[PDB]
Amino acid sequence: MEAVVISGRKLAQQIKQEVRQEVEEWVASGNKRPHLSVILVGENPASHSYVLNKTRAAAVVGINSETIMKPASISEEELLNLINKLNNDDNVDGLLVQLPLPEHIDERRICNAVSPDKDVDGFHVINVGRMCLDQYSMLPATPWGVWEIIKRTGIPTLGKNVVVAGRSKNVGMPIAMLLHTDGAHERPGGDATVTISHRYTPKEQLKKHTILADIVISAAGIPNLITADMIKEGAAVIDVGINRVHDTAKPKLVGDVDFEGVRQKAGYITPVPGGVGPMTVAMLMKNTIIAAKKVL
Amino acid sequence: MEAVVISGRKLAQQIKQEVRQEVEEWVASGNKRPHLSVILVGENPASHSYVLNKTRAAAVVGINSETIMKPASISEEELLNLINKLNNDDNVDGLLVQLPLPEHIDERRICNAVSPDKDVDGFHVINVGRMCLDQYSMLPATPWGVWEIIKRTGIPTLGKNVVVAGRSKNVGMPIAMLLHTDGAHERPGGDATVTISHRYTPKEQLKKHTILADIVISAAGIPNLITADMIKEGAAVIDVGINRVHDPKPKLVGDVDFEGVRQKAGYITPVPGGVGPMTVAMLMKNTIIAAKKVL
Ligand SMILES: NC(=O)c1ccc[n+]([C@@H]2O[C@H](COP(=O)([O-])OP(=O)(O)OC[C@H]3O[C@@H](n4cnc5c(N)ncnc54)[C@H](O)[C@@H]3O)[C@@H](O)[C@H]2O)c1
Ligand SMILES: NC(=O)c1ccc[n+]([C@@H]2O[C@H](COP(=O)([O-])OP(=O)(O)OC[C@H]3O[C@@H](n4cnc5c(N)ncnc54)[C@H](O)[C@@H]3O)[C@@H](O)[C@H]2O)c1
Ligand SMILES: NC1=NC(=O)C(NC(=O)Nc2ccc(C(=O)N[C@@H](CCc3nnn[nH]3)C(=O)O)nc2)C(N)=N1
Ligand SMILES: NC1=NC(=O)[C@@H](NC(=O)Nc2ccc(C(=O)N[C@@H](CCc3nnn[nH]3)C(=O)O)nc2)C(N)=N1
Repeated sequence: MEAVVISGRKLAQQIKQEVRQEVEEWVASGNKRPHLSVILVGENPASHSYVLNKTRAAAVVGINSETIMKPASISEEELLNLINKLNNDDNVDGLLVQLPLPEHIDERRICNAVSPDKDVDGFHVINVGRMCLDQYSMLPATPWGVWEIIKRTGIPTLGKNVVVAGRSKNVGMPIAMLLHTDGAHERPGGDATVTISHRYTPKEQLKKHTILADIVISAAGIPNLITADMIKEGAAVIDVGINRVHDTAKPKLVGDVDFEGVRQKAGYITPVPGGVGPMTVAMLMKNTIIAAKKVL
Repeated sequence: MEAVVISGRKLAQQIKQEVRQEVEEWVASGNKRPHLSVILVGENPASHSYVLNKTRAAAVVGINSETIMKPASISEEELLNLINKLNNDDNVDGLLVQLPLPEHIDERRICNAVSPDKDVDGFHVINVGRMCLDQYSMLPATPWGVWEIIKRTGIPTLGKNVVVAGRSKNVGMPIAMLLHTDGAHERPGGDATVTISHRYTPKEQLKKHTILADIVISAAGIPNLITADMIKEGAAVIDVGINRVHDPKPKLVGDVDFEGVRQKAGYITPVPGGVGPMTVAMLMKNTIIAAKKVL
């Protein structure tokens, strides 16, 4: 028993090639080349890196892009004015605001200002609602990337035990929603039995649910939250965390999972970096071509 | 140990008393008396009784009501024009369409046709999204009733293990949403550790999670789903089911083996008289919220 390491990087690169073919055919049919606009506020270094990866991926798949960078001191009204400009620009197919934003800007007001037709993050209240009702919607990139990892790997979900650690509205909540819901609904779900945990779940209780799990998805942002004692043998372990830590001098990226210990016990495991992160970027490229195609 | 049998009838009475004081103050300050309209389609006997309980409760808390009964042969179009007229009648503060609807009518189109400011059921896609984002919203009556039973009985949720059986969009899902979410958010949650189960959860796996639970909430519509062996001693067991069965004559039971589980649990809700009356009571609360226009 040693875990298969699922390369999120490799799977993402493949999906990007699928999107490239689709974009290139869309353009060859006489359509406007798709354009993604990303708004970046302030100087969070994680945000700058993730956004650079989004724009590199857009170039790879033939989508035009711009990153618009504003100071953290921008007002909410100034950001709204920019959004309304880009909502009215017929060259822009996809529009997203990188999170998190400064405290003085209301994130949900910003997310709801993006025209739902251009809402490639799936964060507008109508996309959130439709998703929670298992209707067709623009799915958020990270949750859909987690789903794609599980399904493209052929890891089964129907009747299975799943634990999600984390309940954030952009990651943990939608993963739990996708995994537990009906396969027969308009937007199929995974028909798993899902346990959601969070900052007030006691360690010992997390463990008692993880030990029954066929799939553990950690989305908490806590190094070594998940260790091999907490995992049953042959389980799939998906690490959504991206934690900036220091070593052994260097700054470095680790996940929520003790990768070395857990790879001895799990059947499957994703690494950090190169796991869920690149899949987030690929699923965004998928949403952008879907948005440009005005099919939803 | 013998479980405390929580009385849904008594808790509902306290909530309705609160709504009557709030309504009477509101009107005494010179405001329009609240008005609830209910649309009832067809002849489902449960739907009729439930709507009659809602309009009786409205009258005793000072809320005006009308029930508009339409035949099952109604078209989706005819239903939509009735909703539109009610959305544009400024006397109407609250509007709901009793479910289930006939098979030729798309329930989702109907729920989204009610104006969100009159959507006392909380079933419009905007209320569902807001709720799932922990924002201020009209909470659905049955899920909010489950919350109030737990909170007013003083059963703790923060850090506790909860299992919900059922994943329906109007009942099981919102209950799981209220119970797991953050106590500090705009619309507070219970901060519990929540497992959701459904028709593809094997019985064995259900038991392995319920056996760990401090609170088991059953919303599946299946007699004797929850039996004493499935429950941790001292646990709260909340029974949302309302099933019609046969007795040594016709009878109503929940999802819980009441006689059995009552010995094991620390708290249990009966059926009838548990969650049902709370469903009615929380609708009265949403109706006064709608009339005040605070959202
Ligand atoms: N593509 C990717 O791989 C990707 C994308 C975005 C964010 N992230 C990473 O994922 C994490 C989650 O995303 P977010 O930005 O929504 O986070 P967030 O800051 O909103 O909070 C994450 C969650 O962690 C939970 N938590 C804290 N302690 C816990 C414990 N002991 N057990 C279980 N849960 C606990 C909190 O209750 C909260 O829901 C981040 O911290 C970041 O490291 C990864
Ligand atoms: N105030 C109240 O007490 C109130 C309000 C509404 C409905 N109800 C009752 O609840 C019943 C069902 O309501 P609903 O909205 O859940 O209807 P529904 O049929 O849409 O949902 C039933 C749910 O039960 C699940 N289920 C089926 N078998 C299961 C199993 N073995 N284990 C776990 N879950 C299982 C299904 O996956 C589904 O999500 C109704 O028949 C009604 O009697 C009560
Ligand atoms: N739009 C909409 N919104 C909803 O909210 C809906 N749900 C709903 O109305 N539920 C509900 C409302 C009331 C009662 C109730 O009074 N229960 C009593 C009597 C039991 C009884 N059985 N037969 N006669 N009486 C008890 O349990 O004690 N129970 C359930 C729905 N179906 N549609
Ligand atoms: N509006 C909005 N939408 C979103 O989707 C959001 N989430 C998001 O962008 N997530 C994300 C995007 C990209 C990557 C990524 O490229 N990961 C690499 C490591 C890269 C790296 N290099 N140095 N530090 N990190 C890896 O994991 O291998 N990781 C996460 C969000 N915050 N806001």
